Amino acid sequence: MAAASTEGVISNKQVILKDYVTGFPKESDMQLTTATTKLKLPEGSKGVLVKNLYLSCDPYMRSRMTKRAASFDAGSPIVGYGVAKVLESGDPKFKKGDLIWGMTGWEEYSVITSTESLFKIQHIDVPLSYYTGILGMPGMTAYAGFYEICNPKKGETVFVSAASGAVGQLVGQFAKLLGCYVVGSAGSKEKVDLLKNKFGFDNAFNYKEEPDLDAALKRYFPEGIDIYFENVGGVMLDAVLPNMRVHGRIAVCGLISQYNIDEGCHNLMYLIIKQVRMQGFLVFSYYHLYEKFLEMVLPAIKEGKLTYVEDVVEGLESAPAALIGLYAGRNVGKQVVVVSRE
Ligand SMILES: NC(=O)c1ccc[n+]([C@@H]2O[C@H](COP(=O)([O-])OP(=O)(O)OC[C@H]3O[C@@H](n4cnc5c(N)ncnc54)[C@H](OP(=O)(O)O)[C@@H]3O)[C@@H](O)[C@H]2O)c1
Ligand SMILES: COc1cc(/C=C/C(=O)O)ccc1O
Ligand code: NA
Ligand code: NA
Repeated sequence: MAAASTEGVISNKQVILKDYVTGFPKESDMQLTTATTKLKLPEGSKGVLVKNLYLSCDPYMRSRMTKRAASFDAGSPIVGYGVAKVLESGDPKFKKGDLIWGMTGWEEYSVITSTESLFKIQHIDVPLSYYTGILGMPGMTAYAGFYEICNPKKGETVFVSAASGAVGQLVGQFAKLLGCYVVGSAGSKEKVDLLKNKFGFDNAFNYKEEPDLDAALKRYFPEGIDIYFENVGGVMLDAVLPNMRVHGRIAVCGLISQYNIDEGCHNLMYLIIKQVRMQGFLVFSYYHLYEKFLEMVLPAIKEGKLTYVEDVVEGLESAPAALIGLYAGRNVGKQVVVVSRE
């Protein structure tokens, strides 16, 4: 038996970063703990006290576990994108019961000191977890990278790495809707089948089973690649470079094969031979397009023109393993943690 607190103290489970990470992250680099909270905003707060509902696992989070976005603080909760319910607000834009997405804590209850970088959700006729993926930062990344960086055109050939993931699965669908020929690489038969059968990619292959990536790309792109949407780097980038078309483009979205350990790109001469534009981008520079993105994507989801696959795990207790799993390809589609459905 446990008495209720006569001071309104309740339990707040948290995922702490125990210490900074070298090499690949391990579950034991994080600690599940139970903190206490009074569900009350600090005096003068212009922010929100929220109940966290869903948390995103995103590849960039590993970089914040290295001591030097600013690093995570050892001894403090992991932070990252999530979907939350407002309990109390210092900003009358938000009231109790409103749903938000934005950066929040890996904990049951967070205080978010400023609301300037929160989005108030209005459309709730989709799974709320979508606001960590297709309707959040990964969806924005796919939209900006494909439409704003790749200068895509009907009939162009498109190759996507990590193609069944949060970003890649949308890039391929956008490209198919534009009338492009689209191929994806992924790390399992299950993901290759998902690309062809759920997302409508023209083709896909399992890079882990291909000893000769150049021959795999030539199988699918006998006249080369107009657009490479780069999520992985490493061996796949070297294999792609000789297969680019003249005036081809490489949108450098991510390089996840290098996030935990080093790797040299050896085929850059093909940028000259094929007059290729290889261009990095950050989703943050395109958030001004978010409302225009939602005007396109919401009806497309409703009409079944776009679809999405999430990997959902239950409880904060699952969050450390779900985050480390990104670097092993454990996720099938966009990795979500359910902290609380309501
Ligand atoms: N603003 C930005 O520029 C921006 C924003 C968001 C994301 N990104 C980048 O976009 C990429 C995809 O993000 P996402 O959220 O869509 O992740 P995701 O694809 O849902 O998950 C990561 C995937 O990476 C693949 N992977 C992991 N280690 C690998 C390796 N060593 N070699 C090849 N593939 C590996 C795995 O897929 P397989 O099973 O297929 O191997 C894994 O499922 C990441 O590089 C991320 O950093 C950049
Ligand atoms: C949002 O996701 C990403 C962001 C970055 C870079 C951020 C910065 O340089 O400020 C890199 C890879 C990512 O997946
Ligand atoms: Na073409
Ligand atoms: Na990695």
